[PDB]
This record gives sequence, C-alpha cells and structure tokens, in this order.
Amino acid sequence: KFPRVKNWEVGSITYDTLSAQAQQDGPCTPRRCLGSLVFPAPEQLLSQARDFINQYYSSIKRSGSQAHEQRLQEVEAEVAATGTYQLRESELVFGAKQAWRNAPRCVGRIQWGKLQVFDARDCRSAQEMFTYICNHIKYATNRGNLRSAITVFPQRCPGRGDFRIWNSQLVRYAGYRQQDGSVRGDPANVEITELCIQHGWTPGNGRFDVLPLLLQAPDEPPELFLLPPELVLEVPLEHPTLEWFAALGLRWYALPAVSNMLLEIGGLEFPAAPFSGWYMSTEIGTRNLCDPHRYNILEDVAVCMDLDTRTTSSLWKDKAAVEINVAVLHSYQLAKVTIVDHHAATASFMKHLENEQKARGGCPADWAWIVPPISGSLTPVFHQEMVNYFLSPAFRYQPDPW
Amino acid sequence: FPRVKNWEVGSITYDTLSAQAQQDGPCTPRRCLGSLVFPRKLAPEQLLSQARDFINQYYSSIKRSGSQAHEQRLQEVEAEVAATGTYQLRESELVFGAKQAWRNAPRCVGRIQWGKLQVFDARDCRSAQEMFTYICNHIKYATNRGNLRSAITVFPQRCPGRGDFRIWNSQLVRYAGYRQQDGSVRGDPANVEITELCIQHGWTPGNGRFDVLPLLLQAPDEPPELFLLPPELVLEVPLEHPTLEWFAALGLRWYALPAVSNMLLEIGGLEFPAAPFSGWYMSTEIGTRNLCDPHRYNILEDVAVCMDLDTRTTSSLWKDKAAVEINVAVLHSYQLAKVTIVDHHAATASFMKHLENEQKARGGCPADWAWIVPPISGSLTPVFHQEMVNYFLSPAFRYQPDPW
Ligand code: HEM
Ligand code: HEM
Ligand SMILES: CN[C@H](C)Cc1cc(C#N)cc(OCc2ccc3c(C)cc(N)nc3c2)c1
Ligand SMILES: CN[C@H](C)Cc1cc(C#N)cc(OCc2ccc3c(C)cc(N)nc3c2)c1
Ligand SMILES: CN[C@H](C)Cc1cc(C#N)cc(OCc2ccc3c(C)cc(N)nc3c2)c1
Ligand SMILES: CN[C@H](C)Cc1cc(C#N)cc(OCc2ccc3c(C)cc(N)nc3c2)c1
Ligand SMILES: [Cl-]
Ligand SMILES: [Cl-]
Ligand SMILES: [Gd]
Ligand SMILES: [Gd]
Ligand SMILES: [Zn+2]
Ligand SMILES: [Zn+2]
Ligand SMILES: [Zn+2]
Repeated sequence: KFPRVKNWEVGSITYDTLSAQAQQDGPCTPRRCLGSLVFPAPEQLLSQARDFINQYYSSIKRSGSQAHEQRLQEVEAEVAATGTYQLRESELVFGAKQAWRNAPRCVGRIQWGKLQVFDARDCRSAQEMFTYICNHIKYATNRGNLRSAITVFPQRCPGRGDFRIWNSQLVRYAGYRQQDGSVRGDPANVEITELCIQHGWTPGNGRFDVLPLLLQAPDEPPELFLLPPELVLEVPLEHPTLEWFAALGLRWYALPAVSNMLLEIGGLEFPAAPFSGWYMSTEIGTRNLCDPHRYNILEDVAVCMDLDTRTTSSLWKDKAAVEINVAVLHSYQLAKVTIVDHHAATASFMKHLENEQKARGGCPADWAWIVPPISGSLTPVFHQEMVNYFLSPAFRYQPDPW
Repeated sequence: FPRVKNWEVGSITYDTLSAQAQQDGPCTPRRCLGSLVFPRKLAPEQLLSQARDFINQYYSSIKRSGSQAHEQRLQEVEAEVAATGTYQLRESELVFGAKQAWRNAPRCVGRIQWGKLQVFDARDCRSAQEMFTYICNHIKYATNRGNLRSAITVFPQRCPGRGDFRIWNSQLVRYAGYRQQDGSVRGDPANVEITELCIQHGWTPGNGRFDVLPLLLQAPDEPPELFLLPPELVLEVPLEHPTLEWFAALGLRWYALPAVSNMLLEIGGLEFPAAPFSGWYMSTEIGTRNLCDPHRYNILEDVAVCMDLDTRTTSSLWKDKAAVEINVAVLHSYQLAKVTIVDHHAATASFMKHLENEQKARGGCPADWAWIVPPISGSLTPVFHQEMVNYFLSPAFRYQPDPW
C-alpha cells in the first residue's frame, strides 16, 4: 500500500515508504490533482515538538535514551511554564538541515548535509540584524566560491513582534515604472521598489540597481539599509562566440539568497531566516532573462542572431534561449563564481534520490519543479516518477508584511 | 471549486467541471502522484449506471434534452441489458462518444481539433482479414497523401465472456527492433517485444534500422495472424536539415502517420479493446522522444559530434544545441515533403485557446501539466506558467493490459 515509483529511462522500481509519514496535507484528492498550483493548542505544539525531538535523536543513533527522555520532559514542561520552548544549538542545526532536505521543489539537495547555520537568535535590533546579514553574505559569497548558509533570527513568540526581512531576496535589482507602461529594470520588483522609495530611498534609473534592505524589528517599522557595493558580487554577462552579446549590458548577482520564507522547526516558527546556495544556470538564463514579464530579452537576442522571428516553426525562441544559457554559464565560469548547469544538477539530484531511498526510504519531490524549464526530457529527472508530499521541519511561504 | 491562475497573465478561472469527475486518481491529500505514467493501474447494475449517464449527456449536447427518443433509448437499453447483459450504441451515439473521449483526454495537447474527427464504424467486422481492410482504409483516409485528417476506426465491442478484437501493435505503423551479439538493438528499442512476437509468428526480419513492422491483428479466440502493410500505404519522410548539409547523410526518417492502436475506448460502459485513432505529429515527439531519448534511437551525441560541439562537458549545453537542430530538421523535412506537422509552440498556443473555449462551454478542462508542457523549451510556451487541474471524465481513452 505504498506508492510504487518507476524510473522509465532505466527501469528502476522504488517504493516511497517515507511518504506514509506525511505530516501535513496537500491539495490533491482522488477526484482531481492540483499538483501544478504555485501556492498549494499546547497539546499540539507539544505533539509537534515531541516528534521533532524523536527525529533528532534517531539521527545521532541515540533514540530512546536517558537524554532523549530528559529532553522530552523538559520541553513539555517549558511549554507548560512559559507557552513555548527553546531549541538547543545542535537541534537548530539539525532542524535547518532537515528543512533543506525536505523542500520538494529544490534540485540542489545533494548538498543538504553541508549547510552552515549562523545562530542569530540573540539578535536585538534592526541595526544588528543588518550586521548578521552582511556576515551571511560575506561568508556565502566567499569571493565567488559559494558556500550554502542559513542565518536564523529570533523565533516568533507571543507578546513580541516578529523579526522580518521585507525583501524576497537579500540581493534584488530595482524596477522602475515608466510612463509607457514599461518597467525599467526587473518588473518583478516594482512593488518592493515602491516600498523602498516611500521609506526614503533615493531611486536610481538603471536596469540593474541593487535595492536597499528593509529590516523590521519586533513591533517597529521597517528600516532602510544600504548594502555596501563591495559586498554584492556581480557577473557581467557575455557570450563566448557572440561579442555583440556583451553590449546588451546585462549582468547578474552571484548569490541567490531567499529572505521571505518562514522556517518551521518542531512547532516553533522563524519568520526571518534568510538562506542561500548558488545558481543553476536555467534560473538566470531562462526564468530571469527570458520570461516575458521579467527582463524579456528573447526576441531581442534572436533579432541579433538573425533568426526568423516571423514564425514559430523556425524555433528561434529555442535557439536564442540556448545561447543565453550559454552566455550565463560562460560568464560565471570566467568570473570564477560557482554555477551548476541543469544537466549536472539533475544528475546530482538522481544520486540524492538514491541516497534518500537508502536513508529514509524515499524523498519528497515536486516533478513540475525538479524538471528544469528548458530541455526537460534531455535530463534524467524527466523520465523519473516522483511522489510529492510535505514533511517537518520545513520552509514555508508567508504573507507579505504589508 | 479549484481557483486556477495563469501567472503569465494573472487571469483566474474556477474549474467547476472537475466536480463531475468520477474515476478516482492516484492522488490523496497526503501525497501527489501526477507524474505516474499509469495512474489508474490496470454485474449488470454497474453497466446500466454508466449507460444511462452516457445517454443523458448525448441528448443535452444536442439541446433537445430529455423527452423525445431519450425515453426510448433508456428503455431500449433497459430492455437490451436485461435481455443480453449489454447493449449497442446508435452510430451517432458512437460518433459523439468518440469526440468526447478525445476531448477528455487530459494528456493530449492537440484537443482544439476535437470537433473535427472522422469516425469509421467497423462494428460489423467478423474476421482478422476484415480488420486488415478496415485498417488499410483508415491509414489511407488518414494519410491523404500528406494532408493529414483526424480519424478513428472502432471495431466490435467487448461481448461478455469470450475473446476480443485486439490490435497487438502499439501503433499501426512502427519500426522493428532487433537484438544482437552485444546486447544492443537495431532499429527502435521500444518495439522489441512486438518485433519479438512478429518474428516468432511468421515474419521475416530485415537488414537496416527502419524496418516497418507488420500488424498482429486478432480475432475472438483465434490466435493473432500477421498482415504485411503495402509499402505505398506507409508514407515516410527522409529527414534533412535546412542548412546542415551533412544531416541527410545520417540516413534518418520517420513515418507520417501516428496511429495509436493499443488503448481502450469506453463509451457508456461499453469497452472497445480495438479502436485505432490517428492525428498528425507534434514535431517534438519525433525530434525529442523518438530520436533523442536514451533508449529510443538516441542520436543526440552523433549529431553533436557532426556539429563539432564539445561532448566532454555538460556546460557546453551540446545536448541542448543538438536537440534543437534535430527538431529543426524534423520540421523542415515534414514541410518540404508536404506532410502535416505542428511545432510545439503552435500547438501549445492553440491548446490555450482550447482552454479558453472549454471554460465557456463546460466550465473547465482536464489537463495533465506534465504531459501538456512540451519536453523541450517548456518555460518558453504559454502552457508552462498556466496552472491546470487533472481529472477523469467519461467517455475516455484508457490503457489496457497487453494481450500477452
Ligand atoms: C546550493 C545549491 C542550490 C541549488 C542549485 C538550488 C536549486 C534550486 C532550484 C532550481 C529551485 C527551484 C526554483 C524555482 O522555483 O524555479 C530551488 C527551490 C528551493 N530551494 Fe534550492 N538550491 C540550492 C540551495 C538551497 C539551500 C541552501 C536551501 C535552504 C537552506 C534550498 C532550499 C530551497 C527551497 C526551500 C526551495 C523552494 C522555493 C520554491 O518553492 O521555489 N536550496 N532550489
Ligand atoms: C490532430 C492533432 C493531434 C496532436 C498534435 C496531438 C498531440 C498529442 C501529444 C503531443 C500527446 C502527448 C504524447 C505523449 O507525451 O505521450 C497526445 C496524447 C494523447 N492524444 Fe492527442 N494529438 C492529436 C490528435 C488526437 C486524436 C485525433 C485523438 C483521439 C481520437 C487524440 C487522443 C489522445 C490521447 C488519448 C492521448 C493520451 C496520451 C498517451 O496515451 O500517450 N489526440 N496527443
Ligand atoms: C518561479 N520563480 C518565481 C520568482 C517564484 C518563486 C517564488 C519563491 C518564493 N517564495 C521562490 C522562488 O525561488 C526558489 C528558490 C529558493 C532558493 C534557491 C536557492 C537557495 C538557490 C538557488 N539557486 N535557487 C533558489 C530558488 C521563486
Ligand atoms: C514572483 N514575481 C513574478 C513577477 C511572478 C511570476 C512571473 C512569471 C512570469 N513571467 C511567472 C510566474 O509563474 C511562476 C510559475 C508558475 C507555474 C509553474 C509551474 C506550473 C511549474 C513550474 N516548474 N514552475 C512554475 C512557475 C510568476
Ligand atoms: C503517456 N503514455 C506513455 C508514454 C506510453 C506511450 C508510449 C509511446 C511510445 N513509444 C507512445 C504513446 O503515445 C503518445 C501519443 C498518443 C497519441 C497521439 C496522437 C493521437 C497524435 C499525436 N500527434 N501524437 C500522439 C502521441 C504513449
Ligand atoms: C515507450 N516504450 C519504452 C520501452 C518505455 C520508455 C522508454 C524510455 C526511454 N528511453 C522513456 C520512457 O518514458 C516514459 C515516460 C515516463 C514519465 C513521463 C513523464 C513523467 C512525463 C511525460 N511527459 N512523459 C513521460 C514519459 C518510456
Ligand atoms: Cl533568482
Ligand atoms: Cl511516436
Ligand atoms: Gd564571433
Ligand atoms: Gd568540420
Ligand atoms: Zn518562469
Ligand atoms: Zn496530485
Ligand atoms: Zn521521452
């Protein structure tokens, strides 16, 4: 009674038994699948805490010992006394890592064990928040040799407002509306750019202005901080055989650092816990540069290549997009900033799938998200069947603080 | 009802149609399974329930709902099933149910054409020989010297007990698959077992790597018997590239007519184990899965080498460059040869239209996202950022076990 799953390219059969532990519930019924959707008490905080503890001890192969029982009785007594609880340092490391390990839409989870967890739970103000964040970037940017890190700020607690980062990423390019209904810069950031101005930012007028940070302390308005330019590593984009490419004046940042998700560990919730890895080239090349309501440079790049843009059948879209990905990959390599290509990443993901079958008897995977957005069937994940579901700890979306 | 967004526009719709879906999927609230290839695995009260279901949608379709001959049919079937344990469809009921099955095929991106489909009635077929003539006429009407035409030919229904009419082959036209001394295959590696069975039933194998198989056609209870397709019936296209002059030297080709012949057509609880249908190719089916899939013809690295690409490292995206050009050759070769084909951009753009249509006419449209998005340039097409609901309406095309 467990999902039989097949790799069709190879002929492999696994049974996802870990799915039987699916701590939460998704949007699919037997009458209808909604898999393509983008956005799908103390007795129970304890039940949430209890299980997480039982996991943490199962990991270090110390399950059901003296210290497992001591830790259990203590938490259930700290909730009883105060209404919440505190995780030990090593329970924070394990939790943050499990939340990476559990994230169904991440193709880069081969690396989950090697994450660097900065504990910022002693943080106190907006100005100090910024300090922790700059360290994060410095450590993670590492002069282009990217290291995966997560910083955790104080947990949500009754009686005190949340620490929150208002930017969706630590590094984002501005996006100004023009009178022609055109956006100069990144059209996805038109909103966050607004907020930045109405809180006092002097706006630039370029396609790649790096936005300031908006950092909110407990029960305090968000404060506007400027990242030091020297901290933000950027890659100018150029093609190895198309020299007219670099005169598009395109560039991207080195560090993908998502700052608007909520980490959830053993019932406790950390609304502000920015994490970062390194890029897969399709994210910059296809999503960021090609999407029609992103920078939307496909037709332009095609005209320069003298492809016949008058007809679909010429495949000018597909040709131009392959070359844009090529430029991305060549630029990052030239600048010695870590990048992985969709073939390498999906190849590593298959090994991850093998590791998790042996370790946990399975692995939550969201097929529609794991398959890269170009060249789907050329990768090995395409012909692999997957079971999507939800485990804890986890990274969650949360509503914008406005 | 499911609120479903087109993130490329932001448009929102509600999928009220999904509320009529009977046959349950493999998904529960605890685990999504929409990437499984065979979701739904593989007593006169139950037959009668579905039968009445199907008679009622027919009459609503033509406006004139209820009353009329509707009462007669119901009674006819009530009388029919009580008598014999089953019933027969009127020919118009069959043409209707035919199109609906197409219109409800969640994986098919070519559904805009659902209203133009040629239904051939072949329920008076009795032998394998008669089957062969019936099929030959299909291939001929369907091929039309290259200006393809949607068509389906339906054979007698599954009578209770006893053997069925059943095309053994997956498609009416396929290329043979021959093993050898290493473990490699010559021709199409997906068709080994049907080539395995044609040989051990009286076929004669071939030299090269595009040998057109015969048909193993079956009559009730009599074992299958082979039929050799007349080689002028089978229209093929040599594949050449517009600019890459050496491409044609690779000696590649694909047949014109995709004609699936191993699925089952259920209408009003009547199951037809033989019902071959055909349309025209989407270019990526030929260029991407048939030619580039690892255990298909797998020509990717040969093409990259001739293009002088660097196969040493993944980051040269050689796999991606070669693939695009193979699709360019597919398109150009079908067009020069004046055979109908559709590129994956045209098809998906028109699938969106279909979604718009189906929203007004029935308030929804079951679509399987992982099968609607083409296997290359996925995010470049308008279906990618369009959220979809998958579910199962009737009448339908369904998979069935193989006859062996
Ligand atoms: C180190 C190399 C990494 C690579 C190559 C990578 C790659 C990716 C990709 C391609 C996606 C899907 C993006 C999309 O929506 O299209 C994704 C999503 C995600 N990743 Fe990873 N990632 C990496 C590191 C990390 C780290 C360090 C974490 C957490 C600590 C993480 C957690 C997540 C989460 C939670 C999502 C879900 C966001 C969503 O719903 O799209 N990843 N990643
Ligand atoms: C006329 C142009 C047509 C085009 C371009 C087209 C295209 C496609 C494509 C690309 C698929 C997915 C193939 C795969 O990934 O396996 C598909 C699947 C399917 N189509 Fe269509 N189709 C057409 C006509 C038809 C017709 C005439 C019928 C039935 C009378 C039909 C019924 C189906 C069914 C039942 C599937 C199920 C998926 C499968 O079994 O592989 N289609 N079609
Ligand atoms: C489809 N793209 C649009 C912008 C939607 C999107 C939303 C969210 C969120 N929340 C997060 C998104 O990005 C996911 C993500 C998260 C973390 C990543 C890390 C750590 C590295 C990396 N290379 N990509 C990531 C990608 C995208
Ligand atoms: C976040 N800010 C941006 C402006 C919002 C957005 C923009 C675009 C575009 N163009 C496309 C968007 O959709 C993302 C999306 C939608 C559906 C997807 C499906 C079904 C699968 C998949 N792998 N990625 C998707 C990604 C969102
Ligand atoms: C999703 N079903 C799984 C992949 C089994 C399957 C295998 C093969 C092959 N080889 C071919 C298959 O059919 C694909 C198909 C079916 C019908 C088509 C029609 C009617 C038209 C068209 N242009 N392509 C089709 C392509 C299915
Ligand atoms: C077709 N007959 C052969 C013998 C079986 C097969 C072989 C190969 C290969 N190589 C690849 C195959 O892929 C099947 C498949 C599996 C998963 C798919 C998903 C998840 C989506 C999609 N659009 N097509 C799939 C198609 C099948
Ligand atoms: Cl990004
Ligand atoms: Cl095919
Ligand atoms: Gd050049
Ligand atoms: Gd040469
Ligand atoms: Zn996109
Ligand atoms: Zn589902
Ligand atoms: Zn394939």
